[PDB]
Amino acid sequence: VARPPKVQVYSRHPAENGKPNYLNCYVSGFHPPQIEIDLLKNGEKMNAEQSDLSFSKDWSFYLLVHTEFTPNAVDQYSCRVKHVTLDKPKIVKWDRDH
Amino acid sequence: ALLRTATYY
Amino acid sequence: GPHSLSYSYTAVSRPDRGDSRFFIVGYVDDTQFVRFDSDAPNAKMEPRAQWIQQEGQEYWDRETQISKETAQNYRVDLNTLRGYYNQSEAGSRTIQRVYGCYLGPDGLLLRGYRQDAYDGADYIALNEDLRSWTAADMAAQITKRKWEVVNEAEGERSYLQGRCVEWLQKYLVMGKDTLQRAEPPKTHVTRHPSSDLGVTLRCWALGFYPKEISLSWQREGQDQSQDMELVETRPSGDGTFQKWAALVVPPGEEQSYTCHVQHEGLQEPLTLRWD
Repeated sequence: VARPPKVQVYSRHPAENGKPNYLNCYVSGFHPPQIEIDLLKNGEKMNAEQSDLSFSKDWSFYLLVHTEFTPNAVDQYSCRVKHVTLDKPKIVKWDRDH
Repeated sequence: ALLRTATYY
Repeated sequence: GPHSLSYSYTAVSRPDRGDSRFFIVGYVDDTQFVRFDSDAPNAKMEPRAQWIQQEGQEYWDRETQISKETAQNYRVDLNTLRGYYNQSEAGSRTIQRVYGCYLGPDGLLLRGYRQDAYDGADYIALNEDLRSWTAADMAAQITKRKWEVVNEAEGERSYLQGRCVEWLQKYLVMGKDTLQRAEPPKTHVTRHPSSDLGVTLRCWALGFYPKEISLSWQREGQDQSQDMELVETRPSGDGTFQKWAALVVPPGEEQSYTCHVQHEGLQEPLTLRWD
């Protein structure tokens, strides 16, 4: 039983250029628990922390991977996820409106 | 607080 | 709703190295408060919420001891289920376990539970009566009979009806101002143009706790849940949650659509509209 990760990329508070915030990559609904998550600023890995591995009622796993950041009209952010269920890595760009 | 059992499968 | 203390175990074998990895996360309702990782340097049970930090070393030594005893058992348990299913010794496999207690209005056990899964599939479960087990297949029946032979259920039951609900009460006190008060969502609406005949309105609900909310779009009192884009509730990163609901309306009809937010932090349900 293998399940692919669902990815959601967002900020903790409404993105407002110049004001310090939190870039979140919420990965969930996946199985087995071995997973690889990198946060990207213009295509480059940063330095990030994650919440502890947890699971839902349906036994699928979920963790939040996040870092502190300051948004602007210039910088592009995204989340890169790798998992046994994926052909290649799944990159999901950050869209402040969704 | 955790449950203290160590019963094998 | 009624409060709950829960623990999640995850045991993953690593036939590669000769070992396995073991995770515990503790929850009161939807708030994580403790964690354990066998792969952590000199691994112990750790606080994961500001309100549990006030516990003495006597508390942490006990939970740490229990974590490692359990982690050691699961090292063998993985091998056992592998043998139960006549599986090769090459692949990484997983056992998961959830158990906990719900608090009743009288301060006694409302309901207690335990359920286990192997490789993502339901394996064994403790029955509501807390004196019997239900097995999903043959392998689990071997396991079921072992636990009957040593009366595992009675240890579980004495825990659930006693220690579990007692500590739950304490945790609810320790963290009463985050656990026990509802946090209302910070709500606003945004407008996003598409094409000539498409404008997207997005109703936001941010920083709310608990996780349960209702978001609906109505058109002049008429439900639009059919063509409404609604996202999975997501963590804010601070123990609160986010959600949004959107739908595409015509560029003229912004005022004809209203977003309705219902959350227990709210005094009266909200009707929002784009400005």
